[PDB]
Amino acid sequence: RRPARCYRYCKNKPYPKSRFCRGVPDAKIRIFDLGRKKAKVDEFPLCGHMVSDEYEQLSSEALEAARICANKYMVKSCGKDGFHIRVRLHPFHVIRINKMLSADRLQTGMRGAFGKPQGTVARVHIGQVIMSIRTKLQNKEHVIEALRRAKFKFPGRQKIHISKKWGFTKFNADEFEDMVAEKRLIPDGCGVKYIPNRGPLDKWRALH
Amino acid sequence: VKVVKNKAYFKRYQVKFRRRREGKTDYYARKRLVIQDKNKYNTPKYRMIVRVTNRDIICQIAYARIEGDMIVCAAYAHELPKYGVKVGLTNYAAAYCTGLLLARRLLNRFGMDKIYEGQVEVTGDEYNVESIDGQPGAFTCYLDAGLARTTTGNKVFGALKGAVDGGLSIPHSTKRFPGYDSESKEFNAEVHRKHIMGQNVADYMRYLMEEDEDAYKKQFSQYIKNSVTPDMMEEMYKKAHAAIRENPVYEKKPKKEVKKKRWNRPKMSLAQKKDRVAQKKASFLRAQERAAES
Amino acid sequence: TNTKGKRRGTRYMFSRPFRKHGVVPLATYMRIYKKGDIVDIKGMGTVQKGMPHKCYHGKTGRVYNVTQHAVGIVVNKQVKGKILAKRINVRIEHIKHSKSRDSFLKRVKENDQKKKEAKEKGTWVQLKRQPAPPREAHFVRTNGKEPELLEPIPYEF
Amino acid sequence: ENPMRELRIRKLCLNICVGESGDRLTRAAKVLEQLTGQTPVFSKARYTVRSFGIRRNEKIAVHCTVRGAKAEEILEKGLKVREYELRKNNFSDTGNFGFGIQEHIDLGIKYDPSIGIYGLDFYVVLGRPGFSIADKKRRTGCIGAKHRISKEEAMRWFQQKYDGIILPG
Amino acid sequence: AKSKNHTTHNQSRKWHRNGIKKPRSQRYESLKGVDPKFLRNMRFAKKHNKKGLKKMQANNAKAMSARA
RNA sequence: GUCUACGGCCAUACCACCCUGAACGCGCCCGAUCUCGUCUGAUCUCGGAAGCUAAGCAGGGUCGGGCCUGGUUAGUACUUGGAUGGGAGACCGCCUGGGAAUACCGGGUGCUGUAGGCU
RNA sequence: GUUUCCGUAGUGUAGUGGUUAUCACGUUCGCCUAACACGCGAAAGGUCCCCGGUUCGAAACCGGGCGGAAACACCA
RNA sequence: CCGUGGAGCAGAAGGGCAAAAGCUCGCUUGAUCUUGAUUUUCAGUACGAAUACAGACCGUGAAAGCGGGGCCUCACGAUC
RNA sequence: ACGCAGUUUUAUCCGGUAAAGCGAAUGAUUAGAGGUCUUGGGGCCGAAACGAUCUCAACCUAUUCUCAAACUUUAAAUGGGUAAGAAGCCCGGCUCGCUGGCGUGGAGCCGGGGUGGAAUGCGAGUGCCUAGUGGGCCACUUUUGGUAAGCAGAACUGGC
Ligand SMILES: [Mg+2]
Ligand SMILES: [Mg+2]
Ligand SMILES: [Mg+2]
Ligand SMILES: [Mg+2]
Ligand SMILES: [Mg+2]
Ligand SMILES: [Mg+2]
Ligand SMILES: [Mg+2]
Ligand SMILES: [Mg+2]
Ligand SMILES: [Mg+2]
Ligand SMILES: [Mg+2]
Ligand SMILES: [Mg+2]
Ligand SMILES: [Mg+2]
Ligand SMILES: [Mg+2]
Ligand SMILES: [Mg+2]
Ligand SMILES: [Mg+2]
Ligand SMILES: [Mg+2]
Ligand SMILES: [Mg+2]
Ligand SMILES: [Mg+2]
Ligand SMILES: [Mg+2]
Ligand SMILES: [Mg+2]
Ligand SMILES: [Mg+2]
Ligand SMILES: [Mg+2]
Repeated sequence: RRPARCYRYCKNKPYPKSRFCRGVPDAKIRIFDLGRKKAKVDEFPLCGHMVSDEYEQLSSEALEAARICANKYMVKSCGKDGFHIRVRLHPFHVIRINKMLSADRLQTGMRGAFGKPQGTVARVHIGQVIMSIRTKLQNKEHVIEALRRAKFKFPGRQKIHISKKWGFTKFNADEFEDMVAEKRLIPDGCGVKYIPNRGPLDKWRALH
Repeated sequence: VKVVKNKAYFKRYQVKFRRRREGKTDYYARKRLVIQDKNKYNTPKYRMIVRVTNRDIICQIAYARIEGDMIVCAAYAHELPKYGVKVGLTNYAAAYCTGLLLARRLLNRFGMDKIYEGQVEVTGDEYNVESIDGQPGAFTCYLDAGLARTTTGNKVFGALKGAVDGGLSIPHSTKRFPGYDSESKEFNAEVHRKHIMGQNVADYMRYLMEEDEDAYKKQFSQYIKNSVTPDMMEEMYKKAHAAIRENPVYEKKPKKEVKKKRWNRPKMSLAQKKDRVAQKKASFLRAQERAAES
Repeated sequence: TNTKGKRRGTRYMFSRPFRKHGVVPLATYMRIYKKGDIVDIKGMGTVQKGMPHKCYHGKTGRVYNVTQHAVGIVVNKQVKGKILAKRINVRIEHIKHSKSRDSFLKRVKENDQKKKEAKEKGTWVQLKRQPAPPREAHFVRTNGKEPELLEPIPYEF
Repeated sequence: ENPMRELRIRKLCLNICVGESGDRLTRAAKVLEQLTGQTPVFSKARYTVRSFGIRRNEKIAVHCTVRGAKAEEILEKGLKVREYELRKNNFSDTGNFGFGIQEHIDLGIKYDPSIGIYGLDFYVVLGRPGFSIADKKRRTGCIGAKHRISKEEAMRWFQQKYDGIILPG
Repeated sequence: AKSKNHTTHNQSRKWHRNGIKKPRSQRYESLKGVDPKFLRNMRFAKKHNKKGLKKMQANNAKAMSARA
């Protein structure tokens, strides 16, 4: 386990786990949702998300420790099934290690220069969302404090933003309450199906 | 619930071709039939297109340009009662007859009638058309089979033999004409002449008259509705070939106009389509208001 | 050290693009390739018998020889020393015309027509292609409405 | 009220899948010759088993296709053996049905002791006038939705002709 | 004792030191490399032009000079 | 206003389902004695013409799926050239120029050449 | 660390020149014996290291890991 | 019945291919002899490989045409 | 007057990188919902019963999260080739053993008529002989290996 000071801002092309890598071990994170996974859309109105500022690489172990800290503060503040946290970020870039000393100069110079896979990190663009927590209206400050506790644990500088959208959907919270009732949006689990008007008439007849 | 039938199949479906989806071309043989070698730069390559359809055969000569295909001459089977062959429009005799009419009409269009008489006395031999020095050269055309399987006895070869005896210098072999034996490699010109004149179906009409008069009246009906007897068929095609070779000029039809026209239904407009949708919306809302209460 | 074989960089270049696979169209063949025709080179993936090279894709040359079912084109290829006129034999499926010479012949025909009109009527024509001139002292119109005032917007994430 | 859209017998398939090649397979071909009056045609691999001793490219099955009045006669013999009692899962969704029989001497064959008892598959497809479009070489067109033969059409045809019983159990 | 392997630096400048040249001068293009059947056309056409062009072209030039 | 034969552009013209088709034509169909090739006249060939538009086919329709085109995305993401611009870096801002795409929305869905025939 | 080789019933192995579960010891049952050793006849016992790709078909051909066995690791 | 390439084309991949370059069947050795040109690597030298021609003798096909090895990218060798 | 250009414009073709996308093919990958053919774990109606009920399993449908140097429908900026005339147009005629329905096509040859045919800059073309060189380095930018290096290796331009 090498420090995160030597694996930082992007200096290589993305090298994913594929047909040509074949040697990367398992990532640290395996799951990506921690809260009420079966939460409906009208249950938790708002969401606060965590916006990066530096074009950096976040490691999977950092994502692990941050989601554990955020989950722990959420279950100590609003308890189980009072929140829904989703790590938006998924690690795919495989960093490499060129290890030596396997106190001698008589084993290997820079002869075999290409390295073996060490672990998985995640290339993060400027403005790309790290995490997103949807909660009730009364849990506004708790999401702020949870992502603030994750802020001290991610490297680099990043900000927090309470979204204008209604949860994880791409539609506005101002338009949601006035527009899901009349015509368009129908809830489908935790996601929302948006229907256009360019359908067959059997869909409109199945509605109403 | 089972299959993933058609999701992006329509979006990645490379359509083949208009004529291939209609099923009228192949293009793997058309790319070799049509395209002239480029040491000529303008010389058209003439193709006799012989298409057999139910009730009618079509014999044409065409070449190609970048805009489409240019047809110089064309002869049909429904024009044979103008030459004498009233009934039997798709027999091998009509194939030979349409090929002869096509060749005579092409040579009448080109003015090469007095020269290149061809094979007047129909014998069924291997009469290759030779060119004469000091005179305009022979017409070099090539066959088109289309999608028909060219086994021995196909009447596209009968139209070929009609064009060759009319005087079109088309290269051909004698091992796909009817009457060619398969085991013995020799060719039977008497059987080929018999099959041109149509004496085999004369023998089959004799067979039906001597075996089953009920079948002889069930099929072959229009024959005895006007008149068909085998000696008059043997004289009938013999006079029809002479009528073609004496008058191939193809008189046409006037066809001014008949100024009365409504058969097909035109399209409806965008506003009409949208108002159909609006009437459907209003009628469904009216039904949901009315029938749920009543 | 790149193992410079034939077509070692042609994963995308000699490929039929999208929704255009299958048999070759016949209007590619049915073209008039005389001598002096300024023609382009664009390689094909269907016909493998006449690929020019990976270096001559997209270039433009002059026809010197025509055969049964190919053509001969002289192409200026740039090498380390200096550009060279090279004599290539390319089949017909890989070749289309160039319309720049056709536009120049259209301009020559228009200039001959204007010169005929000039000799007829004594009218000066200015048949030289002058480039895009500076804008003249034209006169704008602002009737009916005042000009709309634009201001930059505040920053919102 | 129904212009020339008649549910007629298109063909009748006859199949015997012998577990080996040689004497029993040749005698099964002899049985199909005794039914049809014409020679059968053999089958082969695209599988290699190793559970009972056959290999790739061996004569596993014999089969034949009978069309016309002979097909109607052999269909009558098969429904006479089964006594006109099919089952509801015999009819396929494409309008075709098969049933199969054992004890081939029930078809009207004098039992030779050297041949033995071979079972025989009977598979019938239903045809309408206008099904040669999907088989002719020139213009292979589709059939259509209102013209294709379905499950209900096939079972109502079998209720109408030959006086059959569905046995829905 | 490892050395620098390969580069193309300071190469285009050496190319443009002497002014990269089009061949730029081919009037009456070179005739070799053309179809021998077309050569059997053209050479026999040229030598029978040398033989039998005299009197018809001479009288035609006299006719067009008299009409011009 | 159409169709047939050969086509050019290759989905504005493919796929699913439902209606319409007067007259030539296309077809389904009607049988193996010759030419023919098959286990099977099912496919391919041979002389038909008793019915039929049920199918192909040709039109129209689906708040149809796809395809083409136009707005939006967006003067955004990118980007030639420049600075003794900012910042520890990460990168970002400015001058001069060029400028894309998915979502979202709207419209169309064949055009024609040659030869021939129907109203 | 590098280069070769191996992994198969509880144990040591054979077997690919692709399409088996092979031998020997051990266990259980029964016999000979008064009873044991010895001997006999059967039976059970296999993830052919684990996970993937090639094909009609893999343990076999190949790859990534796992655990081992040999050889080298020298001059300053 | 659905089935636009999701199979196959000798092998490592890329490209390409559907009345096909794929599978099956029937005949055949054009995988023949010979002089030049051109492309590739390149110094515009050679070998190797390839392309379009030309002249004989042929194969197939009804003919159009196709074929002087393998659908293309490699699978090979100077003086004496 | 001809000609030339590390330049631009006007047209004309070429590409598949940045970007973007994967509710689009290939490859990965997250979560919830709806549907019911399927075999497999449970208890429940109960002599057993695809006679019937709930859930998990898997599949399908419509969504949704995140990517791809060896993925891609789309597709830049930058860049590459070509043309911008008198060596070019147009007319009339001879030759051909090439080709061929045709004085058909195509090449060659002869004669005649009209140069004011994008911007800016510049006087060009060509022959011979030969030294030195064949150890490089640095910088803005685009980049490969490496944690990084005043490290090693590439591209354009400039400099030592
Ligand atoms: Mg063919
Ligand atoms: Mg060096
Ligand atoms: Mg017979
Ligand atoms: Mg026969
Ligand atoms: Mg029949
Ligand atoms: Mg119809
Ligand atoms: Mg109808
Ligand atoms: Mg339509
Ligand atoms: Mg639509
Ligand atoms: Mg900059
Ligand atoms: Mg089908
Ligand atoms: Mg491949
Ligand atoms: Mg491919
Ligand atoms: Mg073929
Ligand atoms: Mg030859
Ligand atoms: Mg590339
Ligand atoms: Mg990218
Ligand atoms: Mg010196
Ligand atoms: Mg030195
Ligand atoms: Mg360096
Ligand atoms: Mg150094
Ligand atoms: Mg200096």
